[PDB]
Amino acid sequence: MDDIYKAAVEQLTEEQKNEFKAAFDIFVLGAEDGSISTKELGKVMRMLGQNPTPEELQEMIDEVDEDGSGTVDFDEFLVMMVRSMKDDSKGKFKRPTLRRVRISADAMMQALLGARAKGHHHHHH
Ligand SMILES: O=C(O)CCCCCCNS(=O)(=O)c1cccc2c(Cl)cccc12
Ligand SMILES: [Ca+2]
Repeated sequence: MDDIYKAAVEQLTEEQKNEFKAAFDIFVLGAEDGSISTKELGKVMRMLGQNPTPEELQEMIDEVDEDGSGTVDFDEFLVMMVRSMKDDSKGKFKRPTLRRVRISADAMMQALLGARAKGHHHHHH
């Protein structure tokens, strides 16, 4: 649980955080615990056209699930937003090439919110 990102979460205004909060629920949409797990993570991942396996999804979850809970709650997910928000291009490794390869937060959230902010009508199945 990075403290710098922790502050980032608190930094997000009520409105900005609200939008991010919506994305959080989307990942766990239908989650009994409400925590974003590999299963709750892949669901949204598929929404963006991603088809990551649960076993591999665990790595993505761990990205923000430093607690080893296996699930990224609101705070854990919110960190993800700040993780790529303040991270222009830095990682523990992930080899060379677009040092980021992070779930396109831009469109990612757009899919969860179904286009919340004018523009396209929404989405089409
Ligand atoms: O061409 C390929 O085979 C790669 C397919 C693309 C999959 C990579 C994205 N995987 S991901 O689950 O969307 C993901 C990546 C990085 C950080 C994350 C955090 Cl902090 C939270 C939740 C998910 C995160
Ligand atoms: Ca956790």
